[PDB]
Amino acid sequence: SATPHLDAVEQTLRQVSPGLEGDVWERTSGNKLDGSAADPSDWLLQTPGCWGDDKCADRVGTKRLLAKMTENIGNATRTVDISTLAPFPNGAFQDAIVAGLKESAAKGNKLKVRILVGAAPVIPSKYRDELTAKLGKAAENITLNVASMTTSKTAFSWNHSKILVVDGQSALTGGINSWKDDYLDTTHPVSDVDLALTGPAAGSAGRYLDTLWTWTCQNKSNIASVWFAASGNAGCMPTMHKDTNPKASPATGNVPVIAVGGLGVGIKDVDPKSTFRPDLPTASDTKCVVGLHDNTNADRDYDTVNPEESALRALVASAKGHIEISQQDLNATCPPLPRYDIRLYDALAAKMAAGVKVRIVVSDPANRGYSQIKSLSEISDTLRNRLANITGGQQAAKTAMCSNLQLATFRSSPNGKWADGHPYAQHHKLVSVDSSTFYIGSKNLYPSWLQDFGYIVESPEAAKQLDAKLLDPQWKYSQETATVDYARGICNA
Ligand SMILES: *P(O)(O)(O)OC[C@@H](COC(=O)CCC)OC(=O)CCC
Repeated sequence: SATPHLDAVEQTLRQVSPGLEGDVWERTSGNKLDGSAADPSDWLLQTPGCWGDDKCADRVGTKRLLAKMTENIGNATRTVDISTLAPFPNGAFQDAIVAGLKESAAKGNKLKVRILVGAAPVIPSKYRDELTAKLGKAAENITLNVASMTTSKTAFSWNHSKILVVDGQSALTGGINSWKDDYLDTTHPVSDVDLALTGPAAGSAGRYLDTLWTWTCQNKSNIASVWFAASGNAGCMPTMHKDTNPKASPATGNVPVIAVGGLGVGIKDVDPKSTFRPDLPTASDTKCVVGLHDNTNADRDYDTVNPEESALRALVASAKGHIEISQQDLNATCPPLPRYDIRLYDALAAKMAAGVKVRIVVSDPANRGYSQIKSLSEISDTLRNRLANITGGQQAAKTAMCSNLQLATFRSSPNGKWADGHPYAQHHKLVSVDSSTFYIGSKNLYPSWLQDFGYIVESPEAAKQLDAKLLDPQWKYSQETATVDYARGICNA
């Protein structure tokens, strides 16, 4: 096959969540990574994009991100569909949205617009009002829905997806919250990444948002769950995408993609079509407390409505050669979450045991918002213990780990910290395998029970672009913090 990695992932998803195929996950063909003619890699919307400079003077990544948001929105003829994590977009993120809506309205277009945020159980009516004011005359052309939502207080579940879909044709998604203080007006900007694509896979994002809004609209009268606000006398629009855009978006290229999300907890309890029978592993050091119900490691029905967890574990399991992971964290704070995803660590262990190389770059523990560990040993100890189950013991585990692991914290320049003295915060949710297939989205690899979304793309060209523009510069600067680095014989773990 031309797509051995997506083929494997797809086969897993059809066993895990068959009743969600089309809505919460979907394989499509005919997509394009949406880069410029001058710089074809600039579909990769990294931020800040200031490699080598501890002052972050020339933020070529931020500039391109904000420009691309406005470009895509400004090309709208029918719909604009946005999700993110609260707070609502502010600063130049909000400026970019407003500029795009005005651009589209001046071209004579009448738009439907949804903006959904997940929140701890902010104020939609105020954001609607702020936006309507800033739109000016353009607001005459726009039907707006704005909502904040919480799906489960006790499982800590709410939207965490960060999506911008225009006309079902273009989509930007990734880890980037639209938070000016963390990303923009700061001399220690968070490092993160979105991608830009067009094609049928953008339609997949639209159908995922219809799923979230269908729940949101159904619960709009429940005060503990949803705060909703619309323009004019407009109603809640649960199926804006299905109602307004083609069931299949137009093809724009030849890139194959799996779109995959999750429903968290409190939307749907199980996929009743699923006959998934997982082999669930055991461990004594993930569930820190006996009271905790562990959805990540011990709830079959949870997996069936959260295909993304399985998709990420299958993407790791597909690797023949090498895996690069860039995350805020691999481990979560317990309670209320378990410390780690056993199956994911077991998948990484299986790969190292077979000589497949694994690089994990996480955020510096000095950030502990943007870190949940005290030391890289909380990751290496765990990988070692899981390797021990399949290599015959602790010594042979340590050897397999030291021979096949790169483990480090993130820097973007020679300096251990930004020049203002703040540690580098990293927030990517990135996995790449074999210079071939990669995930960019909102789903963290640490235990998390939220609504999330992302794309798995099988395109060696784009993955090599990803290498050049992001992973290579990352490892250039980050390798100096490594506790384990097989490429240099370092093994301080
Ligand atoms: P993400 O990867 O930073 O954008 O968020 C995951 C993170 C924070 O979620 C929140 O909602 C923080 C409150 C606004 O992890 C959690 O889910 C912890 C929840 C407090």
